[PDB]
Amino acid sequence: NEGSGSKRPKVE
Amino acid sequence: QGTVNWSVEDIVKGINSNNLESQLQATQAARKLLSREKQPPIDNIIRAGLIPKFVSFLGKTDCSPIQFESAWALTNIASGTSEQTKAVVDGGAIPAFISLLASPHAHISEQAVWALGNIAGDGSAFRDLVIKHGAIDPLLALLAVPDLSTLACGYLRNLTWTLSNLCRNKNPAPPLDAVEQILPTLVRLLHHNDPEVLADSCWAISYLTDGPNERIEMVVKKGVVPQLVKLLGATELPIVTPALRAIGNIVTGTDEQTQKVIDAGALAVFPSLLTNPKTNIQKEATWTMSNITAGRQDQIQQVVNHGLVPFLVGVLSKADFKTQKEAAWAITNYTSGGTVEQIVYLVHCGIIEPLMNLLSAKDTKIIQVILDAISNIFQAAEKLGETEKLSIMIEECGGLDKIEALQRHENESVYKASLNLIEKYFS
Repeated sequence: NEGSGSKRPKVE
Repeated sequence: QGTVNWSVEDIVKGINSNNLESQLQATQAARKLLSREKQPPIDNIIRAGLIPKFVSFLGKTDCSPIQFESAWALTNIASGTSEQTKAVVDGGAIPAFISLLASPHAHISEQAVWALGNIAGDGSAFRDLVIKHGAIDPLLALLAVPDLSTLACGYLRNLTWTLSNLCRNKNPAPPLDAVEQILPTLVRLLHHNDPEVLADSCWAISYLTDGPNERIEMVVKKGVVPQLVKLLGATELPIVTPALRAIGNIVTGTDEQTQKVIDAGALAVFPSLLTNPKTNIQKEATWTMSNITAGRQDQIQQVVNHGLVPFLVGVLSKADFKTQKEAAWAITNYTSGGTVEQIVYLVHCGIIEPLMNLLSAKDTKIIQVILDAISNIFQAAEKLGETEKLSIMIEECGGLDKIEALQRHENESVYKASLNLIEKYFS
């Protein structure tokens, strides 16, 4: 388990 | 589809037609560009002047699919470097996203929640700016249902993640009133049964418990501690890790705040955290133990009754180095605030040999800590005249050698304290 993304892209 | 692998100039060309459907085709093409695995041409899209255009498609209520594709494209641009997120913010995207929170289409409002996440996640400036434009009410309104289970769960995972970014980052921390406003909803998501919602809730609560004590107080007074402790129990490491981090923050506060966590049952989970096969959990559990050992005698006493001293001896004896460092601290703290009985007990559990072993690390700071660990213990052996018995064991297991050699070390505190000890107990 690990950090939460700061930012994410909705991916293909 | 006819919107796969277009060129930027094509996208520009369609976006500048004055034909709402061609605009839509080209926006969908941009979105698919921006969703591809290897290296989407964010900068070109930015340089082409696309952002103001996308942003103003957000406002076309009459044309929901273009709302959505522009949302998504802007999302993915905002997912880049700060510089790329500034471009999106600079196009006016924030109020326009806040308006889409009201969309009657769940897939669009979800994309706006998500975009605002990426913006707030850049940093406290953008976070505080999302807050100033009004985002929190309409976000919270999305979760105002009698039972969270009825919401799609992708949807709920998004809002939770976004909310938790409004809690995140630190110079400065998020505004008190925003925190008060969000908290009841955190408390509720923290009881929901989706693992991802739970991980993200705990992360929020950890972000809020990393500061001064009034901040911790705000969280403690909501009564989430019991629930944190239960999550600390969780089988999924992605939940345990943030739960453990929030427990850890909380015991950096006052004794009374630390006690809520003791009261809550926390110490029963430690045998297992301090022997966890994830190195990081073991480190943080040890760190947490060290702030519990810096509390009251009767708190040290609970660490004793729970049988945790052997687990510190354990961790001092074999764990990775940074975890041993934190263990050292747990020991030094225990030895400062402990009664004599307690410090005796720590010695009977076998603390001396692995403490000495560490004396030969290249880390200059661990050595200082170990040094008055010993010192404090010698201290307590004086109050029962036992310095002989003590000096012997230190002698017996290589203690004295490493110690004496310490004097020949470059430090203000190191050589002082080592020479001191030797002159005081080993002459």
